[PDB]
Amino acid sequence: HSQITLRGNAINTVGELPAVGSPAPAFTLTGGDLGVISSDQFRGKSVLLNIFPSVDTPVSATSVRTFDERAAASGATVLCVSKDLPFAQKRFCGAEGTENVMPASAFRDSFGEDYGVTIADGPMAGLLARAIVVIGADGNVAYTELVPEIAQEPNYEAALAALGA
Amino acid sequence: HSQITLRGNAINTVGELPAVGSPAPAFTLTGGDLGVISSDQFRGKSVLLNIFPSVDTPVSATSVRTFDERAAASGATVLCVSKDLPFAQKRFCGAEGTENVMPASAFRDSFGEDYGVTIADGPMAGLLARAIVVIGADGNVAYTELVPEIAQEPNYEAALAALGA
Repeated sequence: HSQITLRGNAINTVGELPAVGSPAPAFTLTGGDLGVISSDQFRGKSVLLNIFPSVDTPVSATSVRTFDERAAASGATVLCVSKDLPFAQKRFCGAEGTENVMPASAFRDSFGEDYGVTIADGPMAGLLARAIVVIGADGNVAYTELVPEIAQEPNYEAALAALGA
Repeated sequence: HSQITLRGNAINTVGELPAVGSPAPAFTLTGGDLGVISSDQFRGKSVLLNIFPSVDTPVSATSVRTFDERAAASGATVLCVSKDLPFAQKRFCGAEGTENVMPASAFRDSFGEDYGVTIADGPMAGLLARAIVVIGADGNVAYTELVPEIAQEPNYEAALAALGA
């Protein structure tokens, strides 16, 4: 089980991110329209998981906008994964015009425990930590970042080099 | 998993239809000549999946005739998907002169499980529930309908509006 900071104060996740080279855990998430978004849908393609506390937080929202702009440019598949309700993700994407990213919600699924990423303690317990996971066409993890501090933006450049690779 | 009615009576499907905006589950199906239809062959254009119990049931047969009539005018791609053996679909289309739809059998493929439309229980266990999926040119799901009651026809207009790019 891992460790990050929220405003310089130490907090814990419930596990660890999947190891590079190993099989990315299977997932079934909830789409904006309450449909499913299964890992099986991305098999044989690369996908980046942009994992964060909430679209309704500022660094998280910025990451959605930045990945939407950058994906737009390249046809990259980016999944924006959080504990938001589907309705919040959808409302955000619709308010902002952010239409390359696919929002997906972990509100009724095991994603957060499975990816080691649920915050275990402090003010944000139950949300997902800020992390990036690149899953290759192969289904195995190509690259990961656990952002050290929650108020820090993800490393977009390293995540997307991994993804294009 | 999802739930529908058959003549008012609650029935379950094996899973859930994919969220609009997410990658359409890949498939292979069997065409009237016992060849392979693959989801790949449609990439670049919108395709509408008209999914139903059987050509040899009336509402289902009506949906095929109605999509044929409409797709013939616009030249839209409509695939008629069921657990019927290929020979029934082919016979139906030939008896009825419905030459604009493409029939496709899941009788030896995982379509129904993958799209979550296979009925779990009752008299109709193992048949595909009545549903529409429109896959855009990009291969993402553009539109879904799980018809609430099996005895009811699908919403042609809303499906066809999504199919028109």
